[PDB]
Amino acid sequence: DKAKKLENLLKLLQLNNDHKFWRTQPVKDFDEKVVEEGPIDKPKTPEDISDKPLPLLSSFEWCSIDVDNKKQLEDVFVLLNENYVEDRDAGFRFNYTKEFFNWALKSPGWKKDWHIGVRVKETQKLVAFISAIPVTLGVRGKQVPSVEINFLCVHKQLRSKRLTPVLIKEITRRVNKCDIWHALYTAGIVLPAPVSTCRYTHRPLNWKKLYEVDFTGLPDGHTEEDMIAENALPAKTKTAGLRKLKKEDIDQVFELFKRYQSRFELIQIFTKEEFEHNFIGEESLPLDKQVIFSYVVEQPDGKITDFFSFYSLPFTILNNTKYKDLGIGYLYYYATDADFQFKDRFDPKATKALKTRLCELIYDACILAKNANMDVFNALTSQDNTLFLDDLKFGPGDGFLNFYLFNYRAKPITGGLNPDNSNDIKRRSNVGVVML
Ligand SMILES: CCCCCCCCCCCCCC(=O)SCCNC(=O)CCNC(=O)[C@@H](O)C(C)(C)COP(=O)(O)OP(=O)(O)OC[C@H]1O[C@@H](n2cnc3c(N)ncnc32)[C@H](O)[C@@H]1OP(=O)(O)O
Ligand SMILES: O=C1/C(=C/c2cccc([N+](=O)[O-])c2O)SC(=S)N1Cc1ccccc1
Repeated sequence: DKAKKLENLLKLLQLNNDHKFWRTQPVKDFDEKVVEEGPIDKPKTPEDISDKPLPLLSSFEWCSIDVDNKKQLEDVFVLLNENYVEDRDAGFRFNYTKEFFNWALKSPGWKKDWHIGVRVKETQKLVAFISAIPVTLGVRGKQVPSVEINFLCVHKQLRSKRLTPVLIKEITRRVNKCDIWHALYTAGIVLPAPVSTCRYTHRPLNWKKLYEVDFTGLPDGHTEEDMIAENALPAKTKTAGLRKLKKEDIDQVFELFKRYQSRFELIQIFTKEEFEHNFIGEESLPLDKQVIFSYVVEQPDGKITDFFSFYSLPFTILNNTKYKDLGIGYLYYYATDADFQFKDRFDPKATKALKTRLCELIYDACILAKNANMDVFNALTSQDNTLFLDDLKFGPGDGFLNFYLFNYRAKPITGGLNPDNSNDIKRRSNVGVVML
């Protein structure tokens, strides 16, 4: 009742072109002011959770999807490509590729029984999918051993069946019996537990095509030409001593990364096993299939100054004769030392120093992205993005990531957003983890 008032205002600020499940879950309520951070449930142990499949309706069965298995992995990225978009007439479909899930679902500690799904009894048609992955989080100072949930899907025909809860309850059951009792999840929708909210953004890499596909618009009193001239990128990258990410660099970067990253209230703590895996893709993939692109700067001697990364996630375009596909390059994790010889992160000179470097690197991330035959480069106002987003012509994008923490309460973490939904250039963000 007094929880809905605060909720509506949250949806209202996220306005853009009752909850009888989470009601019964360990999630921070809207009106809940957190005095002390930590778990919500009384600490349980494996033996309190039964190993039995949760009752689905008639005609459905549970199923683990082995990623390594060609057959099953297809059933996943087929269900996703066709249903993971709300509107049928949108003009765009998601394009999850065998290369993508072999990167995103194959992380150190990945259990095949943790890549959950629902199939039909008679047909074997995969009509649901919610997977997870084991990680440790850095929820404001404390270390939280948890699991990242992503890629939730229910087949479009079976929407409003309250089957989502069941798919959560089950993935909760399967994780809990492994001595892992928390989670981090992100969604576009508003739910009881928002620890932070971030806004999406767009750097137009191929404006022409983006405008010819209805994915961006023409501003008033502006020529089509004017926009093409505005977003005109060069062909070659500018910052000296820049190259790709070899294995030889790993030990040097890993440190530089978590060193830089230990400034965000919420982070995912990396091990050199899951770090190599996240930032190096399959041995030899062609440019049109390659998933993750990581770049680094080697100082003449051999020192590593700064690194960045980004991942391709393409759309398939429908009703358009000229174009059949649209390339999207999402900004991922990055590090830099330009603000290391300073004592305060919010020091004016140290902010300038972090800025003019982040501007250099990300501008180059854009070029290298355009070169990777992508059409738009995406960012999140999370991390230290706010320093460059305005400058680098990253247009304001309608759409908000709401960050949630299952079975754990924490104070609001800056998400790079001012009261009125503008980029917070003075405070930036303490959100350091990037979800897909
Ligand atoms: C121990 C470790 C386990 C920890 C558990 C971690 C939490 C896991 C949480 C999952 C993290 C996902 C993170 C991602 O990957 S977000 C990605 C989800 N995908 C999309 O939005 C694109 C495709 N969309 C769909 O498939 C939708 O139609 C779905 C199936 C998602 C819901 O459409 P539908 O109309 O078929 O729903 P329903 O009738 O089955 O179920 C209704 C209930 O479900 C709640 N709902 C709906 N969508 C979401 C959502 N995205 N996160 C959390 N909750 C969601 C909703 O509030 C309602 O509950 P309540 O408001 O009445 O209470
Ligand atoms: O990029 C989009 C859309 C994204 C979107 C939508 C709903 C929920 C989530 N979410 O993460 O929970 C979304 O990311 S909707 C959309 S339309 N576009 C691109 C677009 C904008 C404008 C015209 C055409 C195409």
